[PDB]
Amino acid sequence: YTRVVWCAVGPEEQKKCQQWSQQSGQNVTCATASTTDDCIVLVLKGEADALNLDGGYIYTAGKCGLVPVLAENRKSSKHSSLDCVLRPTEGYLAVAVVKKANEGLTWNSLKDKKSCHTAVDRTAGWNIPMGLIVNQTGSCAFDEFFSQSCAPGADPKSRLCALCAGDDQGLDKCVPNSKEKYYGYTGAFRCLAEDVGDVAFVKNDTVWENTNGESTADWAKNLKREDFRLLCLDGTRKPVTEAQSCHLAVAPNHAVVSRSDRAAHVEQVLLHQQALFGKNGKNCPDKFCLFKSETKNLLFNDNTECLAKLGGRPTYEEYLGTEYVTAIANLKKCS
Amino acid sequence: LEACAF
Ligand SMILES: *[C@@H]1O[C@H](CO)[C@@H](O[C@@H]2O[C@H](CO)[C@@H](O[C@@H]3O[C@H](CO)[C@@H](O)[C@H](O)[C@@H]3O)[C@H](O)[C@H]2NC(C)=O)[C@H](O)[C@H]1NC(C)=O
Ligand SMILES: *[C@@H]1O[C@H](CO)[C@@H](O[C@@H]2O[C@H](CO)[C@@H](O)[C@H](O)[C@H]2NC(C)=O)[C@H](O)[C@H]1NC(C)=O
Ligand SMILES: *[C@@H]1O[C@H](CO)[C@@H](O)[C@H](O)[C@H]1NC(C)=O
Ligand SMILES: O=C(O)Cc1cnc2ccccn12
Ligand SMILES: [Fe+3]
Ligand SMILES: [Zn+2]
Ligand SMILES: [Zn+2]
Repeated sequence: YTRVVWCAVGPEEQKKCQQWSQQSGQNVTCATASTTDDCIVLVLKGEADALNLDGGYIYTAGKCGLVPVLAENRKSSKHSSLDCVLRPTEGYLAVAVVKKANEGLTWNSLKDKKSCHTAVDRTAGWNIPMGLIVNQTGSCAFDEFFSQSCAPGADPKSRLCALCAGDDQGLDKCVPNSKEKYYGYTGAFRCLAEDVGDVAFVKNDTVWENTNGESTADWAKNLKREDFRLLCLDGTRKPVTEAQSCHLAVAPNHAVVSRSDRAAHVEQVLLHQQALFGKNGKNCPDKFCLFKSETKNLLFNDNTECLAKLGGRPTYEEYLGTEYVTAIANLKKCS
Repeated sequence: LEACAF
């Protein structure tokens, strides 16, 4: 009797999760919460077993005792002869993106501009950029760096939320789930694409996946990569093809966390589940694809190839890396 | 440092 309860963040993930439950013969069922932290709470109470998390949340969950089970592994180059589930994850590139036409905008002139973040507490969208900015400005008043922003999870009436648009009925403004138009990698990038913001803190892959026809969504179908630039830390601006030499940091892959006593089962289930609905899963695209959601990245990132076994039975600190963990610890000393 | 936020 090993039934796994997943935690969906927001009505859209709940929707996708219920389809997954249905297709899984209920070997996976769904619990739902409004925020990722709520989801972490539910798992602590055991009202839920697991969920996929950005490194920044892995940190919250980890302090609460939850452990990494499997990590997101997207398309790779080296190590590729090895099975995706046995391959070492290579982390992703956190980057700062802006419109090319917004000439003279560099890392060194971000003050009092408009920013777009995936969400408060996330790795590329917040921990890395805010950590860097707090450090470089020698000030903890990061809610006063940019003139306005959309940083889901912040006070809805604060300027950190001024650019957020809420759902299609204008409700839920700045919630840290996908109902907020500018939430996550995609929402933040869109916030920049529509010029609501001057800079978006997302990862390298997001710029590629929503440009040059990679996304047919209405706001993105017509975006061109040439019209965007990455802000390197040395003050220069580079084409989005140079992320390898123009990024804020390399971030650990999003990963699944669960309680310890549920970790083995949750692992067994997911290894089986992705065999069915994973990339070449026996039932995707036929019945259900676990790693697709019309680019909204629900439950898992849309570019995930598989969930990979972790080498060394890593604690959340070993998974995230002492460096990142310290960077977070340091940034959190601010609020 | 340590202590769960919840
Ligand atoms: C923003 O600044 C903070 C404070 O400097 C950065 O944290 C500092 O991070 C370094 C590098 O990870 C830590 O040092 C290392 O020290 C250990 C021994 O303690 C050594 O084994 C390692 O090989 C390395 O030398 C340093 O301890 C740490 N400082 C504090 C107070 O924790 C943080 O990384 C910066 N944030 C960002 C996003 O860069
Ligand atoms: C930044 O992200 C993009 C998008 O994921 C990476 O390019 C992809 O690379 C794979 C092989 O790695 C190609 O087969 C895909 O077709 C590429 N995607 C697109 C949409 O072109 C790109 O390599 C990343 N750059 C760095 C430096 O990591
Ligand atoms: C559900 O779990 C059982 C028990 O291991 C397994 O035999 C069955 O194939 C699973 N079905 C699906 C759809 O996951
Ligand atoms: O210990 C590990 O197995 C992985 C790890 C732990 N801490 C760090 C810091 C930087 C890079 C990798 N790290
Ligand atoms: Fe992330
Ligand atoms: Zn680097
Ligand atoms: Zn270890």
